[PDB]
Amino acid sequence: EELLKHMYEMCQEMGLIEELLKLTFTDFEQGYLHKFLQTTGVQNQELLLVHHLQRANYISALQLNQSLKTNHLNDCDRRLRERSGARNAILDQYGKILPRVQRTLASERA
Amino acid sequence: TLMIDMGLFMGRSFRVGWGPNWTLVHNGDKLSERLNAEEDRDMDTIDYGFLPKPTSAKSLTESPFKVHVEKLSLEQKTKDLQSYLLPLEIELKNSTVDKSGPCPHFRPNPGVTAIHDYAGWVRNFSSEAAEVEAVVKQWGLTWTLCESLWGQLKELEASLDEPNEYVKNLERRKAFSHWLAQTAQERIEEEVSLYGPERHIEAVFSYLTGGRISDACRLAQKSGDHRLSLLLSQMVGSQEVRDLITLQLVDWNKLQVDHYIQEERLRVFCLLSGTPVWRSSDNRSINVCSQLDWKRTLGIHLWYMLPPTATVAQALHMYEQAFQEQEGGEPYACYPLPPYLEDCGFSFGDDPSAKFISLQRDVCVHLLKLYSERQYDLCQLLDPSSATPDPLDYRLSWHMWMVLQALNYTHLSGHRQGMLHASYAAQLENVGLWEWAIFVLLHIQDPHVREAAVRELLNRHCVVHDSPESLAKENFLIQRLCLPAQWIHKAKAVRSRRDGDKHKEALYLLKSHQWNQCHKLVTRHLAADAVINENYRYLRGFLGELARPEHCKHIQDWETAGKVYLDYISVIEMLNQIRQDECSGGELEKLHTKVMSLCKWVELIQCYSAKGRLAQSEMAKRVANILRVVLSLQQPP
Amino acid sequence: SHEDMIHDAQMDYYGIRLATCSSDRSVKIFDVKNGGQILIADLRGHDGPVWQVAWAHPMYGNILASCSYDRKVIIWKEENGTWEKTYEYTGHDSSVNSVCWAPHDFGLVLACGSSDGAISILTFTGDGPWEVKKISNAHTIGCNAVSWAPSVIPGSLVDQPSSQKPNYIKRFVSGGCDNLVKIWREEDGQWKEDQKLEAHSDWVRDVAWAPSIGLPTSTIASCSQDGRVYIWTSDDAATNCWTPKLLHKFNDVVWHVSWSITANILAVSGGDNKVTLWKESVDGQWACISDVNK
Amino acid sequence: VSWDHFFHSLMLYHEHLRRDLPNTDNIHQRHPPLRGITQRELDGLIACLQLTCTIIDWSESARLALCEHAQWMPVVVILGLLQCSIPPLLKAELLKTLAAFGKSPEIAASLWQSLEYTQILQTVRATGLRQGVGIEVELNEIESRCEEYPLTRAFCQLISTLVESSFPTNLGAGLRAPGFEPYLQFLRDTVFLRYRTRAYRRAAEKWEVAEAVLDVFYKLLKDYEPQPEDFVDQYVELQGEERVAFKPPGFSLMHHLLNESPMLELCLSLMEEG
Amino acid sequence: YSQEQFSEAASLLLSLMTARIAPCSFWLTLLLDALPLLEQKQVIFSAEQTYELMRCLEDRMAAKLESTSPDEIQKQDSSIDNTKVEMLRLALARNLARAIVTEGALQE
Amino acid sequence: SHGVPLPNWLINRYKAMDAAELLRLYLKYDLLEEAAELVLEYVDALLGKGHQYFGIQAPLSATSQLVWFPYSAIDHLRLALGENENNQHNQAILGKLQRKMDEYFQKLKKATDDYKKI
Repeated sequence: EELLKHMYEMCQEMGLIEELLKLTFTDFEQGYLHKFLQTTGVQNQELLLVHHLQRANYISALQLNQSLKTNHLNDCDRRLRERSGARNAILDQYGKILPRVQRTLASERA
Repeated sequence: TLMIDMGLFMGRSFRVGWGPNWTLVHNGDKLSERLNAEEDRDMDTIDYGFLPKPTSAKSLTESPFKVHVEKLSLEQKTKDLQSYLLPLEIELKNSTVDKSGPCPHFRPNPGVTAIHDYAGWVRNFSSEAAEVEAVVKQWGLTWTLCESLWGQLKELEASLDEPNEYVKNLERRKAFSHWLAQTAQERIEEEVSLYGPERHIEAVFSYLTGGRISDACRLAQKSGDHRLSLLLSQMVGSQEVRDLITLQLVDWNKLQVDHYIQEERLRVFCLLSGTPVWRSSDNRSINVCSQLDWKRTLGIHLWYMLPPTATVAQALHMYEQAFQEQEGGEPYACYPLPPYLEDCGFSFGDDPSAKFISLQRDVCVHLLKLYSERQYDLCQLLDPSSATPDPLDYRLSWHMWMVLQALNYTHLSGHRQGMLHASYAAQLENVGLWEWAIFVLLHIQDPHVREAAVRELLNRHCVVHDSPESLAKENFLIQRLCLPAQWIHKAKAVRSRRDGDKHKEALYLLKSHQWNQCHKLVTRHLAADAVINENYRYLRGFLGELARPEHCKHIQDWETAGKVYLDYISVIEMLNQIRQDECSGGELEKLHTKVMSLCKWVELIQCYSAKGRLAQSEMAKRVANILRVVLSLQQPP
Repeated sequence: SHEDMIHDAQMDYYGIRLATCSSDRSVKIFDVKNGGQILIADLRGHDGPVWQVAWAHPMYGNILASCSYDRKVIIWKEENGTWEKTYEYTGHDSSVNSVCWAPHDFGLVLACGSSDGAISILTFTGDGPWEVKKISNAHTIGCNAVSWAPSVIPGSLVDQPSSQKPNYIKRFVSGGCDNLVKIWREEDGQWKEDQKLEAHSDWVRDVAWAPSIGLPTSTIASCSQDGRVYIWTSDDAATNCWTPKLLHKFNDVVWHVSWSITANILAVSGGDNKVTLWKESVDGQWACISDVNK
Repeated sequence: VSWDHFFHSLMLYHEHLRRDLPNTDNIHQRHPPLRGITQRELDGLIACLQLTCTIIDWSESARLALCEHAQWMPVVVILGLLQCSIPPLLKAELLKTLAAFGKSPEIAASLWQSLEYTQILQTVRATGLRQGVGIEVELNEIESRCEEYPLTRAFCQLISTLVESSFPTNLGAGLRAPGFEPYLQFLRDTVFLRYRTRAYRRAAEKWEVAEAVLDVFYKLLKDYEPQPEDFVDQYVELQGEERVAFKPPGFSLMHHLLNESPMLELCLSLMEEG
Repeated sequence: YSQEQFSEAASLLLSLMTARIAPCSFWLTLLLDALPLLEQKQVIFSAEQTYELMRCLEDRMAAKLESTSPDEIQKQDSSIDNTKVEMLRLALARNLARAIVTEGALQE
Repeated sequence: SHGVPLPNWLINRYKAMDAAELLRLYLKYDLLEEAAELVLEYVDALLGKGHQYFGIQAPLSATSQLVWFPYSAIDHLRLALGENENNQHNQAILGKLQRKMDEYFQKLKKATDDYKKI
């Protein structure tokens, strides 16, 4: 875990993200990544959203999107509002085409 | 036994024994406490038997051989810890430690945000743990009702509030509406499983009772109920709507159509028209009341009987006259009852005798009479058994009167106030939370009897034994309850007076000025022990603390023996100083004067017994030894 | 336990051990730890049937005073775990009905009622004299039930800061088979009747002052054979007219009335084989909240 | 190990088990679970009991010293222990210890009266308990499976010693159940009719069982000396109430032998296998 | 099932359904319980035989609808039961797809 | 425990010290007839003066509720009498004791009324 944390910090500093995303990994590494990035703010939430999509994780991406939208109900930054409206259009576009579980969840009342 | 020989002017009888705070030493039984005979029963049962052992022929052998002792307890819960904990740590901040006198005093604080934190946490817990009780729900009910009548919500703290009387009335009413919105959630969730488009008019009645036009319309549309949906908007239309309905229904009366139309839609019509009771041509009384709550009654009254934007009080006044006698006539509305009582039936009006039979009321209604008028007479307000089935847990009433004081509604007898304090603190006793019963008690202003109640509770709960749990308790009491350790060490002093722990009796009796007793302990035991065993350190500590002139002026004969032994200690110790030294004549002469003085004071005392004889013998032998030593050492080289 | 009927069971102040008086001329003494129990001691030296033994105040230690038929007033001390008689009185001529202790405040003193129609108050110095004061013709006929005034003399309202020492001149009550229940004050160094009461037309059975906890309202239960139960109250020292209230109209001879410590609840012995636990609600008023056979 | 060590061990065992079971004058009741026993605990206890029995047999001084120990009272201790229900190996050990104790005649009398007060086995059939229990039961279940039956013989020797040392002073007058006849019928039927009916992995068992029963009957015969008044009355007017008062156990055992008795038949058997 | 005997449980169920006996409303619960086995990584799964199971399921649900309405009661939970049934068959499809994936990845 | 009827000398000495203790040991060990006598002379001494024989000291002329004695043991033995009935000898003894108690109660009410005049 110390090695993982050091790699995460240093690769964040010198920008080797796309290179890193192109490797074989392990479930523990991704689980620790998710745990670390979950509690580290909104911007890390959208970055890990991108990572979900990069590893084709659309259900989890949508769950994270729901969490972010629920979070952003008291935030009032205008750049954040622009990005969040874009994100809402994004998720409305994506979720309807995905497998049918989220379609049943959409058929369910909210 | 059987008393069957009743003569006249008979003999004597008997009583079981009391135990502390309604504990009972009982040879008999209360509900089901004692057992019958035989160790073996068909349905897998085992029981006792003692009495027939000595006899092969019984003579109604009725003699006790175990008397049990029980303490009355409500419920069996062990999680009520936090339940009692939280509100009490709320008064923690909403009160103040009046340090007046050595015994402090507690007085609450007028903070009304206490109401908000109370009730808000009630919900917070009610959501964090899905294991709350219906009684918890009842107390949240009372929380919300009091908040509505006085407390300030957030929807009008995020919006500027306005002082016009009309603004106040409508704001109280809109808060009341949001309240009902919160309340009727579970009611809707229950009857929603019950009903359907088959029961759709019953759903109409429920939706009207809620004023929940929004989701009513949503349902009607998801079902495609267009006519009904259009009717829905008309429910709170203009007064012209009701003029329409009056003339229209007078027409239907002239038309006799009711005989051909179910009274189901007709009661919908009564609900729309604001007609609670219908008098047909057959004088058929079609009443609107069904399945409701009295809450729902007065809500209907608000929305529909008068302008829905009207005030609280006059609508209440009409509702009360409606379920009361009007002109000697029959009540026509719902008579309020506490929850466990509408569990046993409820009324919709009429026949005031069936109201006279028992039919008590609810206390939030009392809250309402107060909020209206202060000429009202309060003798009945807080009594949780009147609103809950169980007798105990006076949190409700007691936190309630606390809030009443915070809101200046201090308007009733300290008789009953301190009564409730004592009752709930006795509950704290029963559960084992004495250091919070203290918190309860210190809100009375009677220092003497308060000190008393504290004294006997701390005598139940002084733990002289070493314990980190005791550690936490005293940290609480001194640091937080600000109680002087004076009282705690009095507890330890009497407890050691009964149990015998020298380390504590010595200190505490010395502080309590018990000099003759300190004599008959230290001199009798410790003096001999230390002189025999050469462990003089602790002993010299105690003699030094005895030697305090502030003590001495009240002490008698401390000079006689006490500083006597003390000066012997000084002599031996400065001799040891002389031993670590090699040449000090101006100290040898001090020792020589001291020994000459002491050689004539050694024998005046001691020999109270053979033990005193031993003490005197050892004292004289040691003083002679020290005298010969100093005389030998003070010789020229 | 004993092998007979039970007269009076008395708990220690610790609430860990029992004195228990019986007609067996014996008192059993049991420590109670765990499910089992231990008769740490039984004590004998008693006559008649045993009436009652009472703990003196804990500020002095382990002290029990027992009243016996056959004219025997037994005064036991505990020491070294051993319970020893420090005094006896006889010179009374009819059975001493009951003996009752005062709190630490007034000291080591026991009131004692006699079936002689008389009283004796016994001060004890604590280590010294047994100061005896006989009240002859205390009642015209035998004395049934008596009651101290609980702890300190009047003055218990909002007072000056703590650690005060008021005056200590006593009060009490007693009702007897003279049909009369009277109340007394320590007047002129004598003890003169504050009041006399003839409401129960019959012989008085038991009296019970609430060991009141924080109420200026002095309240005292009174039971006789009449079937009427009178709680007599005075909300303050200015209430010179005691007020009777029917707790309940039973129909039997009601024998015992006994609040416990906090006085919240009263145990009632009547001609019903059952003792009834009544209580004032938070709104007052007598609620028979329990019933127990002996 | 010492008298002190073994005795505090036993007293703590017993106090624990009396918290795990009801108080005295009982056998069983719902209570907290008992103490856990290791096979090592079993080995140590049984061995130490063998030692103690050997010592108390060979030394009367140790026996009297043990019976006199006012701070141990193994009498009441073992009373509670046999009132306890347990793998009856140790209950049997208790019994054989009491047998070795009874060698003192007044100790024997104390044991006799104590056991009659206790009614370990079945004496009074008045209800108020689970009656009809004891060695009968465990014989039904366990000894049968083992094919080894030592408790039966040990308790036989128990009554043998009890009767030979202590003699009846009383047995019941409306206070107890007078007469050994209960355990008489017990032993004759349950054992003396049933000893031959047993399964044995080793044949040697039958011999020593039969000896354990025969010797007992011999002490019965040897001790019972008839009298002319043995023939007088069976119903006695308790306050003008003719009540059944069963004949001398001797009287009865003779007359049974004097007519056809299965004792005759088993005596025969004995002879043929001899 | 109760002792989680996956192999012979599934084999018995296959044999029983190939026997083609009992009313449809109960083959509902039949495959409802067959679910977690279908979930578990098993190679004996013959997806084609599973699919005569499902095509008979289609046949039977069509026949059930023709013979009667699945829900004659109008309540908040009737549509819940229905949409639950469609979700069930959707789960059938998705789980079968996963099983086919695992079978292929094991055919390597 | 060894079946010994109580010796007369012990009877007289230990009664002349005390008797009700003997009474409840009659009870405990079936000494029922003898208890019945003990009761008979109890009542007779109530009528006269035999407390000396009982180890009792109160002067006796008659009986009243203000004079203590084990009415409890009395009534428990009445219980034993009621329970131990299967035979008419017992019924005769009963009727006798009943008669005794009736004469007792009648003169007892006489003296009780006399005291009520006080």
